[PDB]
Amino acid sequence: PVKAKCIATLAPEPLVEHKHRTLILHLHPDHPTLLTTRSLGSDANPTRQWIERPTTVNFTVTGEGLEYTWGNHPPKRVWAQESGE
Amino acid sequence: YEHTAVMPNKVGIPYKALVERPGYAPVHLQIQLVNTRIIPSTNLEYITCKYKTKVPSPVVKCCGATQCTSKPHPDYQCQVFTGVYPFMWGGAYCFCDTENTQMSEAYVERSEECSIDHAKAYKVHTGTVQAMVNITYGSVSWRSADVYVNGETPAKIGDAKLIIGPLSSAWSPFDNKVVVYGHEVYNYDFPEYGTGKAGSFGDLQSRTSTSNDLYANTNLKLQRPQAGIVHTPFTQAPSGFERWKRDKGAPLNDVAPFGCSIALEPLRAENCAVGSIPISIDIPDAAFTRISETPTVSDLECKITECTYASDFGGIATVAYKSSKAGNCPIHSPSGVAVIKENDVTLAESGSFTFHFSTANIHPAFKLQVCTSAVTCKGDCKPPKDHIVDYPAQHTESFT
Amino acid sequence: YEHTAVMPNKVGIPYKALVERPGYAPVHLQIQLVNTRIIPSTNLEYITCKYKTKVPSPVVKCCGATQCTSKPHPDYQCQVFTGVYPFMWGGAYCFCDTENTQMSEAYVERSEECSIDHAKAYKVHTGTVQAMVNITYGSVSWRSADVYVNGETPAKIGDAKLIIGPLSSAWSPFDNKVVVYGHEVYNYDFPEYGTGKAGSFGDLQSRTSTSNDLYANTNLKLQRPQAGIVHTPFTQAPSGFERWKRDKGAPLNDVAPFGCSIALEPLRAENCAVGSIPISIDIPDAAFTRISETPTVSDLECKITECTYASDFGGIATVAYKSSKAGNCPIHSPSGVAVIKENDVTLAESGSFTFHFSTANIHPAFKLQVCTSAVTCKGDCKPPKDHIVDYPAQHTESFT
Repeated sequence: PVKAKCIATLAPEPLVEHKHRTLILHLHPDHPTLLTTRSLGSDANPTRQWIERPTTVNFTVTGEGLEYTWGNHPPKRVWAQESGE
Repeated sequence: YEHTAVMPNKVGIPYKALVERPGYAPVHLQIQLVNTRIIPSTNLEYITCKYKTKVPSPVVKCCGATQCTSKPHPDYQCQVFTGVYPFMWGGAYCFCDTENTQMSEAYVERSEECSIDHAKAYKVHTGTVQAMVNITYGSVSWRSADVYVNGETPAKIGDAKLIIGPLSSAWSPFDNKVVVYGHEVYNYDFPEYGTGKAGSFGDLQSRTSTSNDLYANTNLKLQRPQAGIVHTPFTQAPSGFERWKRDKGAPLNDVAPFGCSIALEPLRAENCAVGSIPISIDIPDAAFTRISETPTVSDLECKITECTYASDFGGIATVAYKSSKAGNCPIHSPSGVAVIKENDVTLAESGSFTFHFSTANIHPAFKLQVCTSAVTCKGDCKPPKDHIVDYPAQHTESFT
Repeated sequence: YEHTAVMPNKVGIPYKALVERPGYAPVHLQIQLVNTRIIPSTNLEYITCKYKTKVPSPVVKCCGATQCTSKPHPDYQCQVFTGVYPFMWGGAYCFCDTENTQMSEAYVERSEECSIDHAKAYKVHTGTVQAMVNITYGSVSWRSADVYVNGETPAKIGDAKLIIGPLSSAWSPFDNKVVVYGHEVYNYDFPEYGTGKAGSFGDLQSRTSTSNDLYANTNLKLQRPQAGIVHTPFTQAPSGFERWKRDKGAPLNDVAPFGCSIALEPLRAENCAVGSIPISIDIPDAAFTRISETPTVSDLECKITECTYASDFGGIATVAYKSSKAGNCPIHSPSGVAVIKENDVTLAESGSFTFHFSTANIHPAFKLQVCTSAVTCKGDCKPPKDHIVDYPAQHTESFT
């Protein structure tokens, strides 16, 4: 057994949607995709869920940031400061 | 002029402080902590992996017993058995019918995947954090050097000597006990070398890959082969490395706090944005410009024109520059309210040049130090609309 | 029957507890913590050693200057000098008289002794203590196994499974910061890598022996050679490794508390007698003798005959054994007042056999459990005369 880099997986890109300190994400994979995040406060408040059924989800993003992992697609990151004026 | 500065630990954004040396012209900083890779002190305690019941081929004495001995193989399970009639290619071959004896033996051994696909425990201490700090300094305009955090280490790469930390935010996102797998790192209370219950994680526990000795609590129990046929019932828990790959927990690069990323590399935890770092630099005095050569800018005026109450450098402000000479003029807001994109502004003889910035207070009353000339750029700002992209440049939220 | 037992940490003496399993015959222990080697968690911070001013041979330009540059050698001291007339084997050789230039350069380098004769700093954490515990168990009569202290580790060497500690006496005799030298270990607040003042300890500070980089604050100051002759005045502090060998402090194996010895070996601190260890064993049930096979000894009598109020097993006591069968009978005083040399006594049909012991109370009222038969061996003891030899077997001093 060797450390080959398999030609490997990739899940379709997400639909990013803005709200006030909140990411609505209409999402639509090919296969069951383990999504997960890390609210970068010292309060981690992570989430995990395999997604195979297309699902609009939500994420209470904080002031300092959140990150977002659409499958083995690379991890995203997001500034959600205010939007409530 | 050894410019001490408390400094927030946050990776992807410069920290353009200002050198207020009494006597010569000030110089801006641009300190971008491009990385916060950690590399705690650790110890390889034991690799684990899934077993392989690589059965040695059983003995079959045809008429009478064959006592087994406890060979020193890891988890060497061996049990004599009688009452067989072993069908092997010619029907049976041993002519007795109860004195037909069969001695099954099986030991546990590292898989071939153990070398390569293997979890890996650690006792993790704190160690010492690092960074490839870029400073596009002053007029030097470049140094991208790897540094430490311990508050007496310089790194004379470029021309400047810089001392960092120790940081106050000692949260090692790694716990004391950690399991590691390929790239997914698990802050797991692995039981220990030498103990792991069969089926549970660490049923196989080898010190390293080379280590011929190990601990194999697999509950390997041989049973007698059936109805006078040659084979080896090995009844065994599939590994706690088999599970731990599909009934596991989530990775620390997906559950950590305070903003870290991970690698199976020196076991760093990159970019952990938390707390502050007391950083202090000894600039090369040659890089200074004497005060009598930069234009004096006073008798000026500053005002916002479209302040954006935001993260991206949306805040702007014209400045009625009132110079004496003409040239460059480093700039900074000594108040942390306003973070400015421009370190330096060019000046003709008393012109005007807008800069960009970002704030967090509706009424930004921040001083601006245009190369030894302070000014309040008071005003009012507007909220944006479009907030779903990576991390800010503002990082200055307070009471507003 | 998993015989939990709090147990004093003290090295060179057995601890002959007694297994009171309800149902079968009891069995004695003999737990001798032959070693208490510690091996804390540590980090090699920097080797130091005495420098060697391995001068590179100076330049001598005969008519005009030779500007020096700051080469990256450790503590690369270099200073141009003029005004020479260098006598070299033919009188002088450079025909000028003031334009004769001499550029002296000297850097610091690890001695050849640095590889071998070298102090060695450490940041020392707590780690995990060990022992080669002999138990000449029961009738097993032997196992000499290396164990741990962490209170879930077994070590199935022999036949018994034994769990030790964690000890309550967390005094690491090592301090946080330690210097180490050959065998003499110094719990010294070494200044740090990268900082050590010249002359003071750690004037040379190399990470390891291989490490070409280092920190050499030696205050190496070159002076001009005298009266037109070739040589290199290097004015320098002899090392803080030179001192630290004759104005040092004393070694931790000569100044530690609570009874430790030391080695430049895994950095253990052997035999640290302090506090107690909550030890618990799972005996092999096969080693038990069932209760209906050992003689019942009751209707007996015990009395001292010459009790020695002492450390060596000077206390003795006949016992009017009143047996049923004839054979062996393990013995122990469940009270810690009396420590007994004999684990087991042979018995004919209701004979008498003296044993040896040691106590600390003038009136030793200690129970004696002769294989499920208790008895008070009350009496009175005598002080000895001859107290200058190694350590006791009594270790039971209390209010008397």
